[PDB]
Amino acid sequence: DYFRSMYDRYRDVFINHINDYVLEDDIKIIISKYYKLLFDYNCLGGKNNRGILVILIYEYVKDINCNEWEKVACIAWCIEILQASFLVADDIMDKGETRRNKHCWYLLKDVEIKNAVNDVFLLYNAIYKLLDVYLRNDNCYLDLITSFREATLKTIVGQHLDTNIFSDKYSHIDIDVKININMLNFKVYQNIIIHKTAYYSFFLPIVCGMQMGGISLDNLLYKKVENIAILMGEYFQVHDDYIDTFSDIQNNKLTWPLIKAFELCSQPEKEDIIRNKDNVTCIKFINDIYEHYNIRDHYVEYEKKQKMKILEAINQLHHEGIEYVLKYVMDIL
Amino acid sequence: DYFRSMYDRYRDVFINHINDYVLEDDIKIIISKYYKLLFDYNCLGGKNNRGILVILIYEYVKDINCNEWEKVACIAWCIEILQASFLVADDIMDKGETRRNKHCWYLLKDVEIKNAVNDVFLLYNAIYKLLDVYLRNDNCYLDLITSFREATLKTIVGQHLDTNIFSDKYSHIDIDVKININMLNFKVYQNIIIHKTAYYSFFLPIVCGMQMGGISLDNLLYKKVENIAILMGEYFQVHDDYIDTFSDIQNNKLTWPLIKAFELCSQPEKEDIIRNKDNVTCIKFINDIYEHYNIRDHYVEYEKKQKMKILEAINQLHHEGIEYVLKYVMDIL
Ligand SMILES: Cn1c(=O)c2cc(C(=O)NCCCN3CCCCCC3)sc2c2ccccc21
Ligand SMILES: Cn1c(=O)c2cc(C(=O)NCCCN3CCCCCC3)sc2c2ccccc21
Repeated sequence: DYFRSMYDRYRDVFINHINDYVLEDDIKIIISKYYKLLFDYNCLGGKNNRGILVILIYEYVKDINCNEWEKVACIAWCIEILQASFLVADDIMDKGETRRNKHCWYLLKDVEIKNAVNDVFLLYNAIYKLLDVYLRNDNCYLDLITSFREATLKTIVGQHLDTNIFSDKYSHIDIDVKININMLNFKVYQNIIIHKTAYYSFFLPIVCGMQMGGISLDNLLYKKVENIAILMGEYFQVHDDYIDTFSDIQNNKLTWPLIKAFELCSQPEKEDIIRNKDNVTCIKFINDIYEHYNIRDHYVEYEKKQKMKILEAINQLHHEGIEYVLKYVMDIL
Repeated sequence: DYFRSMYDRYRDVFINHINDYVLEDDIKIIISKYYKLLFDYNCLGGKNNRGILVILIYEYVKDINCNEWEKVACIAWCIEILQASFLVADDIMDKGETRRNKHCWYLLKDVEIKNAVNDVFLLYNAIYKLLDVYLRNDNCYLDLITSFREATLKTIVGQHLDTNIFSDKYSHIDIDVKININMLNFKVYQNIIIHKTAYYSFFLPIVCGMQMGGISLDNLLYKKVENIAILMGEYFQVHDDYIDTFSDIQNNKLTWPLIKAFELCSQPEKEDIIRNKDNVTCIKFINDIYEHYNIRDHYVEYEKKQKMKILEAINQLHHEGIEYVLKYVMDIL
């Protein structure tokens, strides 16, 4: 897995493109420092699951030469940069404090929101910059860039839903230039997760690996895989929420524990949940409500069932390497 | 000029793509309302100079059929959406209040910064979505998307410079995770303007028009034009600053009046300028300093000289239609 070592080779390259700009040497030095810091800060320290998935899938769908490895590692790090851009955007939107156990990029003294927005856009453009640099001549250049386009669009729509579903505008169907009860249900939650997480996290890396491996687009796999991605997305996102509840409640996010507590709890407890926001007492009240009906074991049951369904789908893929890769990913948990 | 009427045909199309997503009808209705509002709010009300430039240049480099008009209007509105995304990003970054004589998109009750970031990214992706929808089969699809890539990258770098040049980090050349005197000069100002404004505002539309007209990329025009764009950018950006000073001072932006006042004023007045921020008294002090040395007439002299140089470059283009279009643009002022 010679993936991390390639990082510099790509990052520097992008900065080199900015170095070639018509600027004075001093400005060049300062911007190179700043953008190197940005990349090393927001694209490092994570598990890099997406890029590793890309690499594994490409290897298993294929004895691979150096140019292929370079292209694949570029794609993996491009997806990692997409993750970083989404992560910084979410830190800005959700008013988060710590990401990867360090201060959010927009919270730094030298980087306010003003810099954070511009930097997220820089990262998003750098993705396609590197893709153009390394894969324009490859037969799947348009397929890859359009896969990134669609994954980003669906993630953006999912983030919008995750942010604004309980807002006043989403209630009662015009806009004027609080929990919405009808909005909390498993169908809306599935929509939010699938668009928000499933595609960019799972579908996009798998599709990139398959396309680089030589699988034709019209192959039926690209739909089966999609379904699997959806399921996996669902699975992991629920897991994520399970980790959060053990600041979704603070930001009034529609979460799996909320929906299941609402389903299980009585009407007075539904009213109590509705009444409970940036206040510790309300958060602990909702945590106690969750712990009363023991939603933490319902998550275990859901994990079992969803993993069963995912494995059933994987066995229906009928492709040895991709099946092994996805089974390994699920075994990671 | 059948440009505005096409707007809906493109906007709806993009929303239709989002409608095709796997969502419930209610969520579909709400998101369609919200994104239609976003597009109609941030992409309408302006002069639409960039798109009109695209259309005029394409027409003059060419008796044009319907598919060509559709593609060209799509490109023009894509550049307008790029303008809107940059405009909303700048409103977020500079903490502005009114844009196009109405509340900034991020200031609305139903749209905070959280929604504004996601919406700017949505608009940026919608640009390439429409480009793919309308021009993927055209021979210049990659050229156009890469032109957009580079224009956006240079605009992002220019915005970063315009925002952070006077910051502490830019002084003395590492980052720790006030006016910088050495930074204010005509060379740094030229860099900031050229990257920030010249390319996306002028070079990008001209290049799109020429490429759609059938001009080969390796033609020498694509460099002469670049120079002209630079000059024009410079010109107009200075004009823009002249309009602002008649909130650049509030946000501590490096502006043409600041540099020229520093050049003309004595050392005590340089210290006074440095000492003067979100305070009315300081702003009026700097305005009085500007009005003392009458920088408002130095702007007139600069306008004359820069227009002369731009016209000299245009006469050196040696292309009738593009020369006429650029002369008309300069006559707009
Ligand atoms: C391949 N692989 C993965 O792809 C994946 C994804 C995961 C996740 O929890 N994602 C939620 C993040 C929500 N963001 C949405 C974007 C918009 C804003 C940011 C917020 S865990 C995970 C994983 C775990 C172990 C092994 C492999 C894995
Ligand atoms: C074709 N045409 C133009 O292209 C143009 C551009 C103009 C301008 O003042 N731009 C500054 C805007 C700075 N933004 C930078 C992006 C990053 C953040 C936003 C801030 S005026 C103008 C113009 C005027 C009359 C006729 C034609 C024209």
